[PDB]
Amino acid sequence: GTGRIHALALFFALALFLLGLRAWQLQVLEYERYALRSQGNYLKTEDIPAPRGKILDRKGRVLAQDRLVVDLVYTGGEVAFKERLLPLLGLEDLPQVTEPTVLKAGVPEALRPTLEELTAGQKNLYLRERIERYYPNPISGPVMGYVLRANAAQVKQGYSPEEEVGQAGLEAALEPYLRGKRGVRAVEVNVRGERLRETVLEEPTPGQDVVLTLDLALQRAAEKALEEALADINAGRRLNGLPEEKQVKGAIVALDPTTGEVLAMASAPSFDPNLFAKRPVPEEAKALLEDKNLPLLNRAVQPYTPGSTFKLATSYALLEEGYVTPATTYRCSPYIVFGGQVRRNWASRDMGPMTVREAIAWSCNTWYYQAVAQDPLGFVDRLARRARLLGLGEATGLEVAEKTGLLPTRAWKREAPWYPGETLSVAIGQGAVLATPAQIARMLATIATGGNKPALHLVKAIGGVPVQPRWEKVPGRYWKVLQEGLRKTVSEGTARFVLGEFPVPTGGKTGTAETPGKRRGLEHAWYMGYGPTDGSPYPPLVVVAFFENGGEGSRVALPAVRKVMAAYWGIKGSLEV
Amino acid sequence: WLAYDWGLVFLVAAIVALGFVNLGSAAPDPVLLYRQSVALGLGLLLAFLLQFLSRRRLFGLAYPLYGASLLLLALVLVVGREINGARAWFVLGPLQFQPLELAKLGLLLALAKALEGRPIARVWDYALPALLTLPVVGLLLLQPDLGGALVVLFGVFVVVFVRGLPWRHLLVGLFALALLVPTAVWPNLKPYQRERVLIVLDPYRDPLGQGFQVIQSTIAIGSGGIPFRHTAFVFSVWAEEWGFVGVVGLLGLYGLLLARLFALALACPRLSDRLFLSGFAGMLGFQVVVNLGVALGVMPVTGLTLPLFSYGGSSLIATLAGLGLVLLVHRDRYQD
Ligand SMILES: *C(=O)[C@@H](NC(=O)[C@H](N)c1ccccc1)[C@@H]1N[C@@H](C(=O)O)C(C)(C)S1
Repeated sequence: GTGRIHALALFFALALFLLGLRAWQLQVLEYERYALRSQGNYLKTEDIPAPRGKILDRKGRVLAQDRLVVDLVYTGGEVAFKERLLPLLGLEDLPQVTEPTVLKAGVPEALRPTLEELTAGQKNLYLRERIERYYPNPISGPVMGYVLRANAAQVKQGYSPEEEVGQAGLEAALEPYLRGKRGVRAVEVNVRGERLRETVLEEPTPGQDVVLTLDLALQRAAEKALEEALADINAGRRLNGLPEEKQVKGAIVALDPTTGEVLAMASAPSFDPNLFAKRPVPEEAKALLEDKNLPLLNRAVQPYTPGSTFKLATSYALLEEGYVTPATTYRCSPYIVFGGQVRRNWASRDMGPMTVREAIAWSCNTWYYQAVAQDPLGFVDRLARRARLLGLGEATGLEVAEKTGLLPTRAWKREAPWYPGETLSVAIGQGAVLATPAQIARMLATIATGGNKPALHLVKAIGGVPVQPRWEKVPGRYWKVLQEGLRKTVSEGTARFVLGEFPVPTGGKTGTAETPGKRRGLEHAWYMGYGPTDGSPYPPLVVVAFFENGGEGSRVALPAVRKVMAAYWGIKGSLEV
Repeated sequence: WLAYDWGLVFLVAAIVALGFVNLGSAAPDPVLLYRQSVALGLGLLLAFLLQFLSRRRLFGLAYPLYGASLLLLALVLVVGREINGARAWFVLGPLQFQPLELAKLGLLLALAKALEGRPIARVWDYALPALLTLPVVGLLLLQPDLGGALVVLFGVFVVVFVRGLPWRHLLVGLFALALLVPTAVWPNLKPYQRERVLIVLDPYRDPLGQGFQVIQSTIAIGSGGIPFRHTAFVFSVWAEEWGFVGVVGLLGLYGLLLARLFALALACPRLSDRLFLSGFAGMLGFQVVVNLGVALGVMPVTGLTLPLFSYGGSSLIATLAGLGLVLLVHRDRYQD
């Protein structure tokens, strides 16, 4: 009945001993950390800014960073040694203003040493330093993205207003990895009021550098190839009578089918990430947010109508379910009657007997009408089974925010009421088979590798840790048939004139999507294309280009892929020198 | 009868002496030194009046004081004054009173008179003290007062740790309660609350913990010879000016203080005197190791002052009145 009290007496004795040991730590072991120079000098504590991480692609080219911003501010209006300053600054006069004003913003690395000798440490002339995110090699905004200061709702989450929060598609995913620890320091201030000794109380972590799988070479070509499509988009819309609609609505994705790395992704109309960053309140960026178009959204991850690109998966679901052998016989007629209305073909005359390889080649629509007419009610559900197996329904695993790709099933139509005539339109991609260019690029990469369904990831390594790519295999009994039909499209189908004489043997399939708005002749320009179908010493590559309402995928999207493919394999043009 | 322990009175007198000396620089407002001096006069006069009472009459009002303290803890949330985001004071002009002081001095008597019987160590051992403790802490968390609630729970723990001692069942009970409650509060905690709690653990966040971080640097100024508040940080002001050879002097007096309080707790043969003096020395020592821990940057901030060393309108009187009850039950440890 007494020993428990002896323990409490021993407890508080060892408790006050630990406090005494804690004080002795600060008093004796840390007195060199709080010296005051034998004077009545006070101590001021200031936090250290956090160096945000550097975003660079492979091969080491920096894409995002942040350095100092040197500015010249002066108050009062004293000349000092201005006989040298006026020619150096090129102002020829000192504008006398009452409030502090800035002269020559963004002092270069050569002018700053010359100014520092002329600063003389005087009260009027000083050089303020600032932190701002700098993009040396700007990449399309909707992929790369921008940076803003901490929002009022974000301040309550432990954010300092000087911190930089990234709403970017890429810089939001990397924000937990790019942010550094905002350290805290303390400096002894003399009675006069100057810095004496700095004291690091919390070391600022300089953030982590992320290595992307993007190639700055292919990235320039991707954004470049979007602009020449406008000349083709306006040319196509000219034959229809529609206005020139000079806006370049579309995106493009180029990735490696083997390692699952994405090499080039660009959307349009992109913006400049340097606008939101360095400028305090850029008025041009405020108009970008209120834009009637979508200059910020990444059209590579947004759902659109795939069109004839989806028929490549319809043939996959047709071969795996056992509907058609790889050597079936169907004549590509000009017209087909499902039973209620007449299914129209893209052409107007008889094409001839075709197989699965020939149907993919010339992109015959009447093939997928006769074949689905056998079992139109059960194939639609099995179609989405294989479609989601190829990577069309589920996400792609991209770090950037991605939208949901909708695949139609009988259960979905019940919760949206089903009619049998919807399967043929769903088979080609008309029945709200919403897909994204990212998901579309993955579907082709699966067929290119012959089973492997890799995950799309922009990041190659965070910090120094190489991110391993995750794979997944799909049950495909007949892969070569699809691969042959894809090159048969380049060899003899739609891409005959662009890529027929091309050096690298390419395969792919063109695509146009009757827009649900009016169906007036301006479809969605689509084209997919994977790398060397033959054992040619060229690294594999998959490219998919999309354009909103561009129309004529063979005339707009197909050359856009030829440009990116030429930039990847280094295909020389008219260079006889 | 002059049968007290003058060693305990000299230790209290030496600490309150350095308290008035340290308040000479910490808030040198002469108006504050007046209200502190008149507080010591009433704090010593009240203890002198409490000596005109018997121990039987003291424990005779255990349940009356506990029942009256619950009426004030339920009334302070209606006609009280909000000083720092919580109503926990009764100020009618020249009056200054806190119901939490009566709750501690009332629960120690009530839980001692109650636990003098047999505690069913099987299951319902913790049932009786929990039935008397939760109504007190429950009316304190609705102020809110987290620091004052921890002093109550620690004192109740000390009372149970002297009589009950369910060591095998108590530790396993705490480990389970310390893992289920955070697993329930953390998901339901708001981001404004989640970051607030995380800042309490790691104090390196300037917009709120700059002064509390400055305290760590303020204490280490002098060795061998602006803070937020004087009240909640008397130690930082005193430790900064007096170096390290002084800090051991204040830690020594508080170390000798909690020693004699436990030593005089052992001299009493009765169990209720064993429980009362243990809970009092537990509650008093708990604030010290917590207050000094906040200043030294070890214990999380709870908003408690240094007893017998801080500025208190009534906290000095209530602490002296508590010591008067300590000296009361010690000269009455033999007689019935
Ligand atoms: C898709 O499998 C084919 N048809 C369509 O995309 C559209 N239903 C269509 C648009 C315009 C005229 C007729 C049909 C092929 N997609 C186009 C393409 O490969 O670029 C096609 C029109 C040449 S045929």
